[PDB]
Amino acid sequence: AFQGPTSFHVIQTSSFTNSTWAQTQGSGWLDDLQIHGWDSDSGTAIFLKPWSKGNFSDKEVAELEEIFRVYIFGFAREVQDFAGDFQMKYPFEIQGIAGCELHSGGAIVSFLRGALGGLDFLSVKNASCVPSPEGGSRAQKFCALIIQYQGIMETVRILLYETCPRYLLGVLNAGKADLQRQVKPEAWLSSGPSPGPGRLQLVCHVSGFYPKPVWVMWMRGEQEQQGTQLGDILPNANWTWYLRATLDVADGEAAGLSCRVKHSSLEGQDIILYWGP
Amino acid sequence: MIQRTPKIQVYSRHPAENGKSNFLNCYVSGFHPSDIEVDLLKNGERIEKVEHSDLSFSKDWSFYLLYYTEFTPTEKDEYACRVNHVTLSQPKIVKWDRDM
Ligand SMILES: CCCCCCCCCCCCCCCCC(=O)O[C@H](COC(=O)CCCCCCCCCCCCCCC)COP(=O)(O)O[C@@H]1[C@H](O)[C@H](O)[C@@H](O)[C@H](O)[C@H]1O
Ligand SMILES: CCCCCCCCCCCCCCCCCCCCCC
Ligand SMILES: CCCCCCCCCCCC
Repeated sequence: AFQGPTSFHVIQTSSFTNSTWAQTQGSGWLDDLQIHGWDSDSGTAIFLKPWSKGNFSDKEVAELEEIFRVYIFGFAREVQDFAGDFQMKYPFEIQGIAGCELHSGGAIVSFLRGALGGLDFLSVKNASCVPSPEGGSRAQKFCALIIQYQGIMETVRILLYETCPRYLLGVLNAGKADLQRQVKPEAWLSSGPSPGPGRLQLVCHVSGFYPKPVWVMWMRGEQEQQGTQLGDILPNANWTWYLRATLDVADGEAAGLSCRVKHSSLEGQDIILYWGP
Repeated sequence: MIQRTPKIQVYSRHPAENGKSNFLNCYVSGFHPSDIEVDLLKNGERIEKVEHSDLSFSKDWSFYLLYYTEFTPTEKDEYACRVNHVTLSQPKIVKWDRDM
């Protein structure tokens, strides 16, 4: 019953250039909003917002850092160790993402996915290591192998099913002011690159809005134009978004058309901009 | 070992208005592997003070990054974004089009 992000996750990107050269980049997120950075040299987190620690104490934050710090080092080490055994050709990248999310009703589901060479490799369903089809024999061998480690499994379980949920509620609450704010968008029209002699491309820009959900369409009166092509919702570094909505039209059919924008911050007052003769 | 070329999109945070300070953005995404180099150019000269996001990726695991910098648009001054990536035999330049 609230807006803004409803989930948290940390990501990992580990690049292996050769048998003794590997680097790892990580960060913490609330949906698409980054709230944690990770300084590799000093295995310490970088808190991007005043409330990034959620309701956690400095002592527990330091425990988690230490945990990720040794995991990062150990992960690199074991990958280099089993590289040959797992028949791995350098260079290669391993990606990971783990977190949890709050669903309506109060349930919180956790998740964890790993990738090798940009393709699914594994994931964690109901507390177990599930190899991915694109993971081939490697994925099956790794999962089959990793589950034998009592220690790492118990830690993954705790982080995933006890710490993550507790952390989430704490940051969603601590950062409420920013996460649930409403920023009105600003729209403007422009003439895109002509699709051909006699044609024209109508462009509608919507920017600076937050939260992310938004509705933009080209209209003729109250008739939505089906040819309206949405662009990707792009980010502005200030926690707001940018979006284009285009419409390929004939020189004569331009007049009469308009761009309509709906957004939760508008409170029913849609932005309507008309194309002028 | 897949390789995906980066999608490059350039845009200003606000509508272009010569004189008024704005923000130039270069969003590059859908690429893999992650190693990449991005530069925001001004008339072909790589801009100096440019900020960028820490690496991130989508659900399909392809990486994305936002490169930006506060800037003032003039009637002239052509801005663009330059990308180097294992998928490009040579740098790719995507100019900033105010009407796009
Ligand atoms: C700012 C606040 C922070 C917010 C927190 C929110 C958390 C969100 C989700 C996080 C999920 C974390 C996933 C990865 C973490 C793995 C992990 O912590 O285990 C690591 C193992 O180190 C290795 O030697 C590396 C070998 C390489 C092997 C690793 C492979 C990866 C896993 C594979 C997936 C399949 C498994 C499926 C199982 C469900 C570190 O163990 P540690 O030394 O801390 O010992 C621990 C630690 O001290 C702990 O606290 C103790 O409880 C524990 O007993 C001890 O062993
Ligand atoms: C205090 C928090 C700040 C953020 C720190 C982030 C550092 C890294 C976090 C750990 C990443 C979790 C994902 C694990 C899944 C990867 C396993 C894939 C194995 C495949 C091997 C071929
Ligand atoms: C893809 C190949 C990586 C192999 C990972 C094996 C992990 C072994 C457990 C670590 C011992 C403390």
